[PDB]
Amino acid sequence: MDTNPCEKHSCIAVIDAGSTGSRLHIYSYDTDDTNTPIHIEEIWNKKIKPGFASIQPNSVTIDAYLTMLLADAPIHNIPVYFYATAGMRLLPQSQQKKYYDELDYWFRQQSQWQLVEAKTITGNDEALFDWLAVNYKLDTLKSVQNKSVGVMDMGGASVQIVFPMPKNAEISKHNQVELNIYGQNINLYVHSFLGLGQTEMSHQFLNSPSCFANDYPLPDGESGQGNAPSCKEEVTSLMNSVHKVNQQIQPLLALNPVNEWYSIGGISNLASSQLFHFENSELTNQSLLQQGDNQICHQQWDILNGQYPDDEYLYQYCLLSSYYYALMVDGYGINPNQTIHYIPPEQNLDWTIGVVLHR
Amino acid sequence: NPCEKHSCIAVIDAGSTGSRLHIYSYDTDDTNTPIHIEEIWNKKIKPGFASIQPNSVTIDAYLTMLLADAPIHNIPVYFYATAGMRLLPQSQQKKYYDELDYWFRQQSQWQLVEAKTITGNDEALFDWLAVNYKLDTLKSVQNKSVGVMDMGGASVQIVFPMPKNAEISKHNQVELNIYGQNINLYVHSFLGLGQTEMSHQFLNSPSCFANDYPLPDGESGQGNAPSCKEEVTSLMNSVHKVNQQIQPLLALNPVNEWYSIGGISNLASSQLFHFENSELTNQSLLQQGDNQICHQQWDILNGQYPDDEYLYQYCLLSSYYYALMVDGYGINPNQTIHYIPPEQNLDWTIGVVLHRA
Ligand SMILES: O=c1ccn([C@@H]2O[C@H](COP(=O)(O)OP(=O)(O)NP(=O)(O)O)[C@@H](O)[C@H]2O)c(=O)[nH]1
Ligand SMILES: O=c1ccn([C@@H]2O[C@H](COP(=O)(O)OP(=O)(O)NP(=O)(O)O)[C@@H](O)[C@H]2O)c(=O)[nH]1
Ligand SMILES: [Cl-]
Ligand SMILES: [Cl-]
Ligand SMILES: [Mg+2]
Ligand SMILES: [Mg+2]
Repeated sequence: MDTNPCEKHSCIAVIDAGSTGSRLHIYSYDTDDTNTPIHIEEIWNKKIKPGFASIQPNSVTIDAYLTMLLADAPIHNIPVYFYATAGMRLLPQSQQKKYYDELDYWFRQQSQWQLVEAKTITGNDEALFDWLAVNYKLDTLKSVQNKSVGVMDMGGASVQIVFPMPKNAEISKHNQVELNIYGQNINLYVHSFLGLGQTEMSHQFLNSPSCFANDYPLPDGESGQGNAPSCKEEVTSLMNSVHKVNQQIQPLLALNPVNEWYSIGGISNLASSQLFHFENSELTNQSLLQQGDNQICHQQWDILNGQYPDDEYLYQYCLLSSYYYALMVDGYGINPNQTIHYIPPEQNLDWTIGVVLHR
Repeated sequence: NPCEKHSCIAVIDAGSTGSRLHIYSYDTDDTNTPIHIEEIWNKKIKPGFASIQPNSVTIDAYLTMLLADAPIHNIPVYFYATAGMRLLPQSQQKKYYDELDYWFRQQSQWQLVEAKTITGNDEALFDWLAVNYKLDTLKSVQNKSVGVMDMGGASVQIVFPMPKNAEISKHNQVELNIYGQNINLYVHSFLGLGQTEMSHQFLNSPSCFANDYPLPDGESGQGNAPSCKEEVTSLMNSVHKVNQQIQPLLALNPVNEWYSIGGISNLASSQLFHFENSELTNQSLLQQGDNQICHQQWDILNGQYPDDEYLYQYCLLSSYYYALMVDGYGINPNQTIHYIPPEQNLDWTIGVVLHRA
């Protein structure tokens, strides 16, 4: 990297306005013979909490939020894409509109940032960007591939799944995307499940004693009595009896097998805790469930809490181990012993590189 | 100045969608039990306390807006939060109460007695006491069973008379003595089954929205209240097992009269629905949601009724109340459910006046 890379390269800002927080990335890039970006490098990032959708939208709060996100960036005179995800999708269009009317007006009132788009993207667009971002990092877009790469984004309010699949005229057009990038034609299945993100999902199980460490104080006054297999079956009832995840995904995956699975999102936070024993930044669902069951569900809450003072979301780790297995194995039909790669969390990798490539 | 001649306290319902301050004046009978409760002031503010960022500046702005313009002060305050705070871990709730405690210590107008998150079962007891105080049924021994439901944003409560039972958790039973009668109640709260929390599992269900309503995933609504109700029932019973927990108990301890408070009173009194005498049946609620919202064209309907911010959810909400009351609790679809007119702003706060534990 150069000092002041944006005097030497094209630059763009992309903001992931996620359910739990917003992340500003600034990317420098060059472009190949077709004006497609290459050599993408992240030259700045800043993450703030809470989520954009969680603020009261008037001109004071919106100014304070965008100031906190944007003011100390090292360059401002570049195009901005502000793309919100599932936290904004939980709100009706009439309510979302107040947010964007205020945001638009704030960008019109300054003379540096060049707002190109500010809008809520569908879960299907979010899954397209998930797949592009990951495969860009793996260097698999340049040439046609011997192996199928699938991507899962395990977020706070929705989850996405995306994998190669030839065009199928019996599947909704909303769940399929064709793109041509770097001279290759790629066809993907995309799907997002609103409400199955970890924050939303957890609000249906807070009083389940099987989903918390022993003696954890549940909100209703009862005590935790953890057991990950029991917790996992309760979550599977939300996955399949309510959302029909298995009926939608499994017939497609069985016919379009994925050779390598990569996950991003808040799963990498869990998988990186020292309560767990994983090598090579990968896990399997069977090991996750077994280790969550032994190291968390069946331990005494007070002991655990004193022992891991740096795990802020520690109290949910029995529930999350259970949920990820319910989602991936009972929902998507992934084999419990199949390797799932996770990107280390210090990398802060989200779907934003996909916007650089796709616009 | 009523607080010079009567006992006054302030009770704050810190609900998931907002906070309500009530100031009650009362006298006491010869057991020191309150009588002649009168509400002398209320103020409702939004959003919910649990939705704000807990720091000193934001907490001061919020408590100032709730309390400052009250016509009477120098009285005891009970601040009790409900399901919005229960959705957060203790570790995170503690930040709110540390800041709130500091705010009250840094002023002189209000005497803070308690500020805490109450369980859903405490909230269900208060629900029952408030409604029965209003109906005047607490004074003497009733020959009728009165059941109360509070249909909130993040949780829902159900509570009805039930003799003390060694097989049911002690957390789900309450015994109290009031006005020299002994009363035993079953109480249950379902966290996550409030209207806001439940709705986040169904926003991409076409059956739950008017025709052509733009679902967040890009598909179109295609409303059908019976199909929506069936989807909501899988959350009620396959996930939460509401039917398994409640129906055997109501079968053995039938309720003669049902009252409902909470957000359902807003839906029943809206311009889209037609009910007389402040009561409804589940059969009529589902049918009106189906015909007046579900089976309508969204653009047309939305343009007809611009003043109802909640209109778009009415197909889902009518279907959900049916799924919860009929398929969950086992209530007959033709059974009358009384609701309190929403302009009365009745919540469970009168319960705290009557019962401080
Ligand atoms: O690799 C990562 C992924 C997530 N995180 C952090 O974990 C938290 C959860 O992010 P997330 O992927 O779990 O949820 P999200 O907010 O993007 N929610 P959604 O995608 O809108 O549903 C955030 O604080 C995020 O910055 C990392 O630190 N590193
Ligand atoms: O009778 C009523 C009941 C509720 N409301 C209002 O509807 C909104 C929803 O209140 P609610 O009872 O549905 O939910 P709540 O915020 O108490 N949520 P919870 O009880 O914490 O789960 C609030 O603005 C409330 O003041 C009335 O105006 N009148
Ligand atoms: Cl509770
Ligand atoms: Cl979506
Ligand atoms: Mg995300
Ligand atoms: Mg309430």
